[PDB]
Amino acid sequence: LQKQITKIQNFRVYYRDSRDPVWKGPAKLLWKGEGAVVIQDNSDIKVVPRRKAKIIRDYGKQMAG
Amino acid sequence: LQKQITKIQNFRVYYRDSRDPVWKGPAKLLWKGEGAVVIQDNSDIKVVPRRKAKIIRDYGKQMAG
Amino acid sequence: NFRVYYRDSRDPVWKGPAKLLWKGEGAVVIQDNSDIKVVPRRKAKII
Amino acid sequence: NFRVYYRDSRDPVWKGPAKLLWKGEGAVVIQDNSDIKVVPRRKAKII
Amino acid sequence: FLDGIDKAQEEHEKYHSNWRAMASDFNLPPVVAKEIVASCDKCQLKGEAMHGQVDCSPGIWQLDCTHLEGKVILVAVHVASGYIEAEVIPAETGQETAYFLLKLAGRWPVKTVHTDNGSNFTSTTVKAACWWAGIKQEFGIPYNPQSQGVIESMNKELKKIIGQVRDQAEHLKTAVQMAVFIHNFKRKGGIGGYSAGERIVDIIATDIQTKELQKQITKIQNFRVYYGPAKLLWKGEGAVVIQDNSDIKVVPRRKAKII
Amino acid sequence: FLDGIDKAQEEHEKYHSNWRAMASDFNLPPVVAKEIVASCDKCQLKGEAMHGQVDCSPGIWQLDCTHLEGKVILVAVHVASGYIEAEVIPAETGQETAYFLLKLAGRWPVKTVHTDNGSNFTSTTVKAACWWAGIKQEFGIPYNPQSQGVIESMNKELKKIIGQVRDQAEHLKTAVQMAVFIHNFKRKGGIGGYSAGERIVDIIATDIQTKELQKQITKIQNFRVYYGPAKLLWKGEGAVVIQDNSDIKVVPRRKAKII
Amino acid sequence: FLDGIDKAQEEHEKYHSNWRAMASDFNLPPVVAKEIVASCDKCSPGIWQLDCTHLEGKVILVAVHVASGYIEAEVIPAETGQETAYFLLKLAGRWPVKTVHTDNGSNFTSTTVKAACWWAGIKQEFGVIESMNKELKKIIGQVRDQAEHLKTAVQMAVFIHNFKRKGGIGGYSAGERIVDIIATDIQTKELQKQITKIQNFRVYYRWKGPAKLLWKGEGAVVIQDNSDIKVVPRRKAKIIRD
Amino acid sequence: FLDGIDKAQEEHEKYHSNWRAMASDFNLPPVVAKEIVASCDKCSPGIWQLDCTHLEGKVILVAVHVASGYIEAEVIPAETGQETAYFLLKLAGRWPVKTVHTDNGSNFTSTTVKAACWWAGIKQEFGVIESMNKELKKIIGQVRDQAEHLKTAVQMAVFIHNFKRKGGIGGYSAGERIVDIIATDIQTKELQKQITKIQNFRVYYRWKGPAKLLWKGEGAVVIQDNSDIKVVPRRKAKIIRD
DNA sequence: ACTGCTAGAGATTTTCCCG
DNA sequence: CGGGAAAATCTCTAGCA
DNA sequence: ACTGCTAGAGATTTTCCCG
DNA sequence: CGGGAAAATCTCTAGCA
Ligand SMILES: Nc1c(C(=O)NCc2ccc(F)cc2F)c(=O)n(O)c2ncc(CCCCCO)cc12
Ligand SMILES: Nc1c(C(=O)NCc2ccc(F)cc2F)c(=O)n(O)c2ncc(CCCCCO)cc12
Ligand SMILES: [Mg+2]
Ligand SMILES: [Mg+2]
Ligand SMILES: [Mg+2]
Ligand SMILES: [Mg+2]
Ligand SMILES: [Zn+2]
Ligand SMILES: [Zn+2]
Ligand SMILES: [Zn+2]
Ligand SMILES: [Zn+2]
Repeated sequence: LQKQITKIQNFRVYYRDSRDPVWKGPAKLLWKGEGAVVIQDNSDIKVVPRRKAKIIRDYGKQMAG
Repeated sequence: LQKQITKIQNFRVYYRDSRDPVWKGPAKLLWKGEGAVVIQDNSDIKVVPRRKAKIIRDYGKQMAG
Repeated sequence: NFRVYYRDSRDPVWKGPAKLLWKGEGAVVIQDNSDIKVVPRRKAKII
Repeated sequence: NFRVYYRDSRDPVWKGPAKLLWKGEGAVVIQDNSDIKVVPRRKAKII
Repeated sequence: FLDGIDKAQEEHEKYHSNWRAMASDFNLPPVVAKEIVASCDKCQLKGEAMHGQVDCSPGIWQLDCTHLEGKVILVAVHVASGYIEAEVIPAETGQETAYFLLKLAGRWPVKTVHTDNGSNFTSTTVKAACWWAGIKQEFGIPYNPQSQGVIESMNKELKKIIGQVRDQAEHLKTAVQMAVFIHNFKRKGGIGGYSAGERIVDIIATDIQTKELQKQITKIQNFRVYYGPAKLLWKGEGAVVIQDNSDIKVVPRRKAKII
Repeated sequence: FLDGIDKAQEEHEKYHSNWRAMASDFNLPPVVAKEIVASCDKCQLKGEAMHGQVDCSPGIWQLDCTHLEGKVILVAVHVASGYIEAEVIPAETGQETAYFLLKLAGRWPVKTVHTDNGSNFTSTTVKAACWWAGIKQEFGIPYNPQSQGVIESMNKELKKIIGQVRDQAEHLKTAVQMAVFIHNFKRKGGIGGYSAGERIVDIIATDIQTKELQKQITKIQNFRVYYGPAKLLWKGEGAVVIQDNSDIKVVPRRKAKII
Repeated sequence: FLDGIDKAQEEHEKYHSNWRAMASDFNLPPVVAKEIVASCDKCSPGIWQLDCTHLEGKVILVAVHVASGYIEAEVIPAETGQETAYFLLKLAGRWPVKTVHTDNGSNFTSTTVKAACWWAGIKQEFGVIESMNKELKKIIGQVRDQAEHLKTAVQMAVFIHNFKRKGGIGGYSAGERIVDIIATDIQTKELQKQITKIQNFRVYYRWKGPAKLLWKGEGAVVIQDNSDIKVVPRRKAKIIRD
Repeated sequence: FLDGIDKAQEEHEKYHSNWRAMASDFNLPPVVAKEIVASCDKCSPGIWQLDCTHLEGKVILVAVHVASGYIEAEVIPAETGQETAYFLLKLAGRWPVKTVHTDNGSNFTSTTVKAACWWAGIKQEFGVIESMNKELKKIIGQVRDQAEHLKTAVQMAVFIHNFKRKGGIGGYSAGERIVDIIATDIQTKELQKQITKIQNFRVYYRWKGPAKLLWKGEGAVVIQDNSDIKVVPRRKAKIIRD
């Protein structure tokens, strides 16, 4: 199980706040549901709506991660 | 003479830098020539072109100055 | 409760005031004389 | 020495390259085929 | 002071002066001046200074018809990625839009379509086509082009790319397909350093993989939480995310217990 | 690597891909990719991302003709203050513009006039009128409205104010004069908390007073400086401002001596 | 600050200078100097004058700022009420006019002029206009040939009389005189607003009885009590409203 | 990191797993796992297939992604070269096609198709298309009545065959299969770019002789020497180009 | 060799004012 | 010294053909 | 009940790389 | 540790009818 927890924690999330029109940095996807996404940015837990998060597995992961 | 030095140092100058499109705060007009204006903002001496400085004697000086 | 002035559709003239039915992040929905309209918040002043 | 591409007058098509005669803060003056033009720096790429 | 308010109203009904002028000419405090201005119907002429944020879910596209060289190009864009499809249609009518939308639904997994209130997209043909394909339609506010801020932007980009390859193709449709090729597979940038097509492939693959992993985890990790019994989502070394009756909250390890 | 550059050029001549795509598909460093892109004539399509700064001297005005309700309103604005004059003219011809400009030169001390390249302002009549009044003409770049960024802005404001008092006047010229009144004397704000008219009066009075004081001081304070013999401007408790052959510099007390 | 107040009031008791002089001499806040002036018992810029003048068969409106001599002329097609109201509204928008002193003519008492005066907040009344009118006609006669029509000639004469005829005491042109007078008026208005704002306050210092507030600096408070101006530290006096 | 390399290479010598498995098992950088795989001697997604099909008198182009089964059909007015080149350019813009394996027809060998293939960088060749074509015609025959024309019927059949017919091993539809295969291809391409970038380097460690660079982390450097993978601290090995 | 700006609306930071 | 209130400052958009 | 955005160009900040 | 080079990030404008 912990393997899949760590797997789903490998993806990256780019999000935006409610009045912040610039795309925030690549967070760490902790949980992804039907309408919201729980992420951790700079060791701060946030809950961003599904309609404000691009979830990519950056395939420039062949050097780090 | 020092009276007139202090007098010309009472006026206020609002200026702008070369790539800074917001009006800087009220400086202290130290010298005003034909093409340039020497001011002192936050105890830093600057030389701004004449075409970038509004020189007003703020008549809200009836409380301070 | 509230008042909302809006600029609806290619009409530079503003209009109002109108009741504020629901204010959402990005646009509001208001009711002006039994007319339910949706207006982006860039075109609506809320008091 | 330099090269300048510009968008002159209500013509969305760009043109160039053209020699850079004098670059001033706000706009440049350039020489394209013996034509001396003035162009705002928002409409001119300088290489 | 009260005579101040009276004279200030009697003057604003004539001049319509802003709150600073009434606060300076009648010695009113800024609160009363703003209250005087905000009660006049004619002096309310500028809305908010903000911008919204369009829907950028991994299953919503934006369509729009642009005009180039006297022809009509129907352009759709995957919002979350920027992968665009385009096709020169003979007329900006409902049938062509419905056909192109059914094509796009066959190719990529579209779940929502966001268009302006153009007759092409507002028709019963695109509606029947959306009802058949399980597509949810989402029209923008009338006469608010910024609501389609993605696709219109792509329009610009698309046109620009045509302006670079227009002389490499005899007709126009060939040039439009070449511009789609260039914008999807030969122009990197964006968020992940990807091109458009690589980014959309990554978006969709990650959506599928994350859905599968989260489904499995939720199937296994079953812990009731107390902090009312909500559902546990993620607990790591200093925080706990709970889901309390359709309201996701985040609490510290304190003020929370797990069963 | 060199084969990389060759293939990258052979591909960019077809696709016209940005520097990131060529740096990613052919393992080029960003410098060589940018050098490849910057050498293509078709891939140079977006200029700088900046904005200039219009002339805001205390002796330069900006004129422009706007259209409202089918009539022509000639509007001038003092750039350094925002005090606007406006007049409904019967036709957007040279004679009316020259007449209004001679009026404005009679009223306020204008020394420069900055207009667009409208025929009204480009004519020989406004030129003779400017030559008679000692006014220096300064046309903006053709088809660059932002170069008159002040007056056009005022246009908006002026029109808005008319939209508030248009029903308080029968004709239009009366409403335009009322809007000028409201914008000059009943709408405070700006830099010094002034209205427009108070701010222009302050600007001009301060210009005159500062010119007089600086003239007197320069007449009295005569100190040659050494740091080549320049002229001394101001020396206070840690700095010295010198004027070396039409080049104003600022030095510390060190590296400077006064005679 | 404390060294300046007694010096300034002693200087006024000596030879009764004006408050601007005291402010510019001892670096006093203008409110304190105004109060010192008002401490001795022994111790206008918006008065425009309009008129109509006939010349070459056309009528010109002439508006003279009485206190400065700055002039404003305009050729109007007919000596009616509508054109007079229009010109007066223009003049009210341009310069801070507060009172118009006309000549009880047939047009300056019309209902349209009265409306335009009630709108701009201009009071109406009913001999400097004659000399200035004769001077303006002299300048028109001088500079007529340099223009074709009459409107341009009148505007050129106005330009000459406003910015090219220096006289008086200091040799300042009419334009510099009017901008200086209006700057002085703005200074007076701002000082009056400050006084009116600070007037309805009250202070209790060191305790002591009531006192009227004069100036509230950073940590110092200048008050007046029994026609005597004092200064106190802030936390030693509490202020209230009234 | 040091604990994982020996474990992974011993596991490969045990039963020769793949490099993705080693990377996901011991948290190794994919380059190191690729090298470990290449350390044993004993140890495609862009191949599209086009064809033309006649139905109801109209011709449809069918393009099948061989490795996945994802289909793309389009009713074209005439089986000519121009329309084939247009459809192929569309397909090249949409999906990352790198090779097209046609049937040596009269249109797929035209000069216009050859030009469109040389532009998009598509190689040309000259049996899964038959079964997929029969399946697509079956679905068209099924869903024909739900549309009026034939274009809409063909597009609906494509939709059904791409996102509503799940089979195979894991029950994934054709669309999910093709997006997964293309994601795997992108991963392989990025890993190949990384290897090609790191390949022309050289390192000198602890001294010692030449060695090929494998990974350059923060303060650790993973190198290879004499078919043996080692790790060193950064300041103990200097890198150069070649 | 010449040039975006102005005002209001709301969010955010800094000052004031006693307790 | 320190919490609210209030003033001041920062951000930003519409419209200026 | 819904919503500006994208890419490039140049300035500015942060990281890298030996010495 | 610390100066340049280089990569990364911030700012911002045109155009999308
Ligand atoms: N007006 C349209 C625009 C447009 O205005 N572009 C200017 C613009 C400005 C700013 C910005 F950010 C983007 C942006 F495009 C557009 O782009 N599209 O695709 C339209 N498609 C269809 C209709 C018909 C509407 C029918 C009447 C409504 O019921 C209009 C439009
Ligand atoms: N086009 C003109 C604009 C204008 O474009 N406004 C849009 C606009 C956009 C942005 C912005 F910041 C301001 C802004 F106004 C204008 O305002 N004025 O006064 C003009 N006056 C005269 C001519 C005739 C030119 C003759 C041909 C050139 O030789 C054109 C214009
Ligand atoms: Mg549209
Ligand atoms: Mg559009
Ligand atoms: Mg114009
Ligand atoms: Mg204009
Ligand atoms: Zn109002
Ligand atoms: Zn190019
Ligand atoms: Zn006295
Ligand atoms: Zn092996």
